[PDB]
Amino acid sequence: TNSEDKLSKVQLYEDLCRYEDTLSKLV
Amino acid sequence: KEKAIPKDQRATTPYMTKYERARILGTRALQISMNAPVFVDLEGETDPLRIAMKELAEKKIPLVIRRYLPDGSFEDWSVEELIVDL
Amino acid sequence: ALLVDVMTTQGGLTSVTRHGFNRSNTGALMRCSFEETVEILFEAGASAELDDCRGVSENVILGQMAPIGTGAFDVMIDEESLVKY
Amino acid sequence: EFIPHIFYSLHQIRKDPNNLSNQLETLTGSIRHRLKL
Amino acid sequence: MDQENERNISRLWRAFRTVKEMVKDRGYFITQEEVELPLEDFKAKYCDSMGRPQRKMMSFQANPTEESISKFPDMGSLWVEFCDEPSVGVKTMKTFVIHIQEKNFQTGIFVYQNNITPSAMKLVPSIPPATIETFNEAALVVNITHHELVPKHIRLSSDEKRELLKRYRLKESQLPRIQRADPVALYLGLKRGEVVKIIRKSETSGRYASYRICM
Amino acid sequence: TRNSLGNVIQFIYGEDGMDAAHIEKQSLDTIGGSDAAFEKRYRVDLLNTDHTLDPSLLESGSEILGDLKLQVLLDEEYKQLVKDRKFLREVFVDGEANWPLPVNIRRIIQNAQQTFHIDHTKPSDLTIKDIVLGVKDLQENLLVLRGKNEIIQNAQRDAVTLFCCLLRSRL
Repeated sequence: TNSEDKLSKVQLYEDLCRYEDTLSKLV
Repeated sequence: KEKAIPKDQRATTPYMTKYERARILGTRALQISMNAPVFVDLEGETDPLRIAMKELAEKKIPLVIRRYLPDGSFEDWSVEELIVDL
Repeated sequence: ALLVDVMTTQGGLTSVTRHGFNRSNTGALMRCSFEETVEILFEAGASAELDDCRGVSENVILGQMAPIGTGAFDVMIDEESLVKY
Repeated sequence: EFIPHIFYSLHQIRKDPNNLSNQLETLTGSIRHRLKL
Repeated sequence: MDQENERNISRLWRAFRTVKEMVKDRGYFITQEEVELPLEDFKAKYCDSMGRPQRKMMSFQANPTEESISKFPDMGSLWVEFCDEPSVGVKTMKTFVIHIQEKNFQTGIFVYQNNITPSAMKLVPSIPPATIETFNEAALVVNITHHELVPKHIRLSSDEKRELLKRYRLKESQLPRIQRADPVALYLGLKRGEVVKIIRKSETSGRYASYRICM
Repeated sequence: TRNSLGNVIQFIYGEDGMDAAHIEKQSLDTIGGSDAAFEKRYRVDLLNTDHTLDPSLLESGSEILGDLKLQVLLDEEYKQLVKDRKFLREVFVDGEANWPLPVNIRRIIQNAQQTFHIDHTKPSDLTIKDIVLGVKDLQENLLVLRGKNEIIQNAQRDAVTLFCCLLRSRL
């Protein structure tokens, strides 16, 4: 359960997240 | 006791036929109508058949079906582990 | 397909009459049920024939529960689940 | 690999919007495929 | 060259080909070229200067393949012999029986033209464990197994019979049965108590496998 | 299927073990038609311009082209279809296509199209691997006989042969 918490801690996870969000907006 | 098949070597269908369903419902309705204890939370029902269906819905009927192979052996299946279509 | 398989299962053509089915190996009461009653009874007596009481007609004559559909299995009580409650 | 394919498809989007709607829809579907994987 | 001569020659050639097909189907080793021998070579070899068919030189011995021996270790060599006389006498049958016995052959095929005297066939079952089977010539012209309505039958070994009997949990008196005089049973040479499998087409499943026992 | 004495009349009821009221008329599309129509309808080739998939149909249509494993899978599928055509023409020598069988696949597909509001004007997100493996697994999960020795396996495959043929024909 703590694994996902650690993954969310590093910036590039948020980076892929809002990149996906931006392409969602574009599509 | 030689006839009984071990649980691992059971080769019959895991679904329950319409005949088995009708027999089970009839037996349970008779037992309920003869003042047997009810295993579910009765809510305003006064018909033994409907309470039998209700008990079947939560899979709480404590009965076992014995299936006879043609040679004479048999296979035992609990009502809890039989899949009933709806 | 079922009718044809029944008619030609003994290695030869068995007609649907007394000569084909009432001369088979089935139970005495089953065979005497139709069209040759008394003679079949006489022959069964003279040959000391044993009936097994498993067909539908033998369980209809004796007023019992034939193994037909709902009667093909037995209902038994499971003690483990009953105690578990 | 999805990174160079995303780059390239991005560039023929930004170079040729005058392509008919068929190409735009297909190419956007391709990018959605690459980011899905 | 009267027409009856070549008519009889052609029918005899047909019977020879059918007998070769039967021997091949019983599990023995027969080449495809020998089955498809054209009638010209047949006339060249098995006819004299006058065109009379020399049946006596057609007798031959066949041996089982590797596969048949593996499936049936008890299977042995077979001999087939033709008879020239219109009716088979007692002495001819005795000579054939003695020849088979001294060759120590497990089974033999004796093809006769028109009739056999009762005293001749008195000697048929007198040589155990050898088996003597007769085939009238007029009934071997056309191969029965090549019809459209005849499905394909296969013979089963003792192990396969036991495995089927256990798996279906049966006693041999409950399976469907097939007689001895049944033409396909004579073709395959099934004895008493042998199980034959049948493969058939079906509108509902494509292919279907049945079983029968020789009674 | 037996009788009171225990003698077997049929080794399976109906040769496929199906209820008589769960059977409807369906057409096998592989039997009929000329070889050209069959080739056009069922053959897909990722290396020849003649028989390629239009990239506007598949979402990943651009990248898949030129691959090697995909064409091997498609070749196996086409060989299976050819063998099915040969067998089906062996069985029904009259060449008729409509036979009774279980499950109306056409209505299931129509319900899938109606329920999900599928728009044909957009690319689909399917994968050739997924389609082939899914069809094969669904064939693997059709059961009438549940024995364990080889005899019951052969009997069960013989039972489900024709239905598997129709299922391959439609999907």
